[PDB]
Amino acid sequence: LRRRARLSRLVSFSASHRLHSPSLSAEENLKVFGKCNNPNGHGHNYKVVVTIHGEIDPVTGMVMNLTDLKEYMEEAIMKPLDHKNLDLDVPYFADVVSTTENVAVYIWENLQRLLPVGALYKVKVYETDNNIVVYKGE
Amino acid sequence: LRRRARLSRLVSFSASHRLHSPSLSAEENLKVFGKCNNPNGHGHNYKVVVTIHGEIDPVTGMVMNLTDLKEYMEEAIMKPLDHKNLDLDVPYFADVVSTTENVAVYIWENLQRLLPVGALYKVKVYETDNNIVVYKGE
Amino acid sequence: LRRRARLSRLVSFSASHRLHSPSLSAEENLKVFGKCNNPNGHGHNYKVVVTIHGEIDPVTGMVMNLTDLKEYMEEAIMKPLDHKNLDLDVPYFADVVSTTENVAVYIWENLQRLLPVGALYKVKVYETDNNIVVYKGE
Amino acid sequence: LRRRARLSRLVSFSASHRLHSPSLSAEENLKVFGKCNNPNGHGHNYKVVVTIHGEIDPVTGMVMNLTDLKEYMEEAIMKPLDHKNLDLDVPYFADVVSTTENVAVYIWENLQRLLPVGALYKVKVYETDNNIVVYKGE
Amino acid sequence: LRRRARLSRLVSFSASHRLHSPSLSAEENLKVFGKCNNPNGHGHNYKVVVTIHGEIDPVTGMVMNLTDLKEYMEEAIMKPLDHKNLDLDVPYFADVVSTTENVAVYIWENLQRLLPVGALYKVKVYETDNNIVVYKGE
Amino acid sequence: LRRRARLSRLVSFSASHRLHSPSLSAEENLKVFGKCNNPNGHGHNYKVVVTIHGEIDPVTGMVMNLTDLKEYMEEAIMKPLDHKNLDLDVPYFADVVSTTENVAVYIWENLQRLLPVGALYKVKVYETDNNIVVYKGE
Ligand SMILES: [Zn+2]
Ligand SMILES: [Zn+2]
Ligand SMILES: [Zn+2]
Ligand SMILES: [Zn+2]
Ligand SMILES: [Zn+2]
Ligand SMILES: [Zn+2]
Repeated sequence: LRRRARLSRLVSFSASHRLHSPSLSAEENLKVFGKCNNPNGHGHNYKVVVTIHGEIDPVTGMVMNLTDLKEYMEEAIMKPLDHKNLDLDVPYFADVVSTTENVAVYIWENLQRLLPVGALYKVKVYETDNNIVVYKGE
Repeated sequence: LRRRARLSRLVSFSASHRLHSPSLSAEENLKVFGKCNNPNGHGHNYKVVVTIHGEIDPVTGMVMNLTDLKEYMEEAIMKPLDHKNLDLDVPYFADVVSTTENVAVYIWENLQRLLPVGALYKVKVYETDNNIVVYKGE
Repeated sequence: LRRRARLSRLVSFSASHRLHSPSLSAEENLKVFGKCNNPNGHGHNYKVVVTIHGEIDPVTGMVMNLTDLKEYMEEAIMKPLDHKNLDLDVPYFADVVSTTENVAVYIWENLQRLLPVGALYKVKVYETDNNIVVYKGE
Repeated sequence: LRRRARLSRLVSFSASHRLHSPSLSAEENLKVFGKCNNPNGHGHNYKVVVTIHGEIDPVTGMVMNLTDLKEYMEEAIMKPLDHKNLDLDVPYFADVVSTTENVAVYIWENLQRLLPVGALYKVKVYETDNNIVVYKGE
Repeated sequence: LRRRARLSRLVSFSASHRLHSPSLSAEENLKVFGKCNNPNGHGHNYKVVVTIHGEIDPVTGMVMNLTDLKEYMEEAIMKPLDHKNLDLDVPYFADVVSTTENVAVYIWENLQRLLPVGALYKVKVYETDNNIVVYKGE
Repeated sequence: LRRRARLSRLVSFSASHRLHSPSLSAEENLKVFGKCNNPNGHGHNYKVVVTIHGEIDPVTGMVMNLTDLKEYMEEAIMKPLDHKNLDLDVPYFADVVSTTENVAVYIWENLQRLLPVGALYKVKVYETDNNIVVYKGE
């Protein structure tokens, strides 16, 4: 039997957003979201850690080739999200509140489509150094 | 079914302490604890990461409102622990050795009383950048 | 029943290496490993986090004594790995590709021999701030 | 703290149903469900194991008073399900195919409604001695 | 490495007991325990499944030699428990209510005493075919 | 998303074998295997529970079409194993001791070959009503 390990790669992207549910009154929104509801928005340098799991290849010594993982992350996170306004430049958030929880879910779905079956293990998103969301496909 | 995610918030506090079990001889104490047994104490800037888990709300997009989580952490960690001497200013450590393991347990119990049933998932305490304790209620 | 917690200690070491499987052609190697295949090698300041788990002792307040853990890590990581060339100075990598996955496995085995039965929980190795491998004995 | 254990109670109920999807043509239903699509139905003596988890109470030695668990199951399982025709007698299955999987889900939901938050651990349904479904709220 | 599997052995024993707490008045005991509080006791043919886990030995193909497992269970279960009156014949239950939960705990403890560190995985006790308790050392 | 559940199907097969290691002397084999080493063999009516896990399909209400699961098991279990002498009739056991543990492993492997990636969850093999092995791919 081959050994199994978890391989993680961290990436960063800068983006803008405003927390606001159109399904709530301007009064409720301001109450639920407060400062994050700033009409003109605000932004963050997000840090994303993507974890893959599998067998360590017996000849190559890798769970997955870093170049492949890099490329998957470029297409699934960097391309659609870097230097964008989440609520305005990405179709997905047209109906979904751009909380870090939903950013983590979005990234998970993107990667699921690109990655081999069962490779994805966890997506961790730091909206700030103190605000972190971990999504494991639950 | 709603999706479930883990929401973490990091906080910091400075405190003082001395590791010493009155249930041991001054000779044993010095042997078990060594430098941490310094009679006049020493101190640390502790970093605490508190993780909550639950469903991502369908309208709000949050596992829990950050303001509520912030407030819970203020009452359960900051208030009793920040700028205090653990063994002298907090009743709990009058009988318990103030190791990081017990600091993690203390914080867990405090939060359990304040948080909704089943929300708390993990308490991580960095006594130093190199010394970490994770308590999951086990 | 005693409470159980996870105790982690982080250590660092600098080492050199080159990724190259003798079981592949010079052409394949360069293709699989690319830059990491540099004939004269390259190097990293590796960060290793070792996690132990067990009961918090009722009198001492510790899952494990830090001095013992420190010493185990000195013998199992620092001694054989610090300021060494992985592929040339450590027997283990004479047949194994020195990927971070195999470095994590090596460290795990070393520690398993030194530690009490069932204490070891996880070995996390940062080859870089962005490249991390977690091995849990799977 | 207090030790935690799992308490299971087995219950059995008699019911009939017909596997049929209104989104599939008469021909697809036969092909997908075969004999289970028999127009007039068929039936089973379903066996259901409900597992609860919690701390063993220090004075009574119980995770849950069996009398309470029995009442819970009379309500969540026996009353709506026993000696009924699933597809016609229980509104839930009006728009849901009555597979063993959906019976398990239905039961899980009825139980979460009555039981203390966090108590329910698993629902196991034996449609026959050979076909079993386990639902754990995933 | 070597594959890991779980080995279970089922054993059965006959015993009597009475559910009664000396911390509850005669009236509370009746109310809490009902028929199980019958002054002269009642009994069960208890069925116990003991699960061990470990690596499949490469030469013998065994996780544990069944002969060793049988002896372990004769000692931990059959000798102290078979054909006994729980509350009167086993000192452990002198101060502990003999619920199925406590029988499982007792058995788990007796086994941890004899078995190799880390081997014991689960203890399942059927008091009746309908009342089951699973203890996993939590 | 879609709910996830586990589907199990039980199958039974008749077979004979002899526990014997060619790496052990005639005397060690008797000592290690006892009665199971009987030169002419012995046999069992093996019972096998195969557990699959996945999402409950939104239209059919199935985790897997039972017809597909039956065919899978006819192929992976019944055909190579039923009414056979394990050590002599199945090449796999030519060099592997036919313990229940190895039967479980063998079955797990045959199933992983046929089943969709990620579907197989557990293999449980009852050699007798008292000796059970569970393999989960570890
Ligand atoms: Zn924001
Ligand atoms: Zn200190
Ligand atoms: Zn490198
Ligand atoms: Zn049916
Ligand atoms: Zn009883
Ligand atoms: Zn046999």
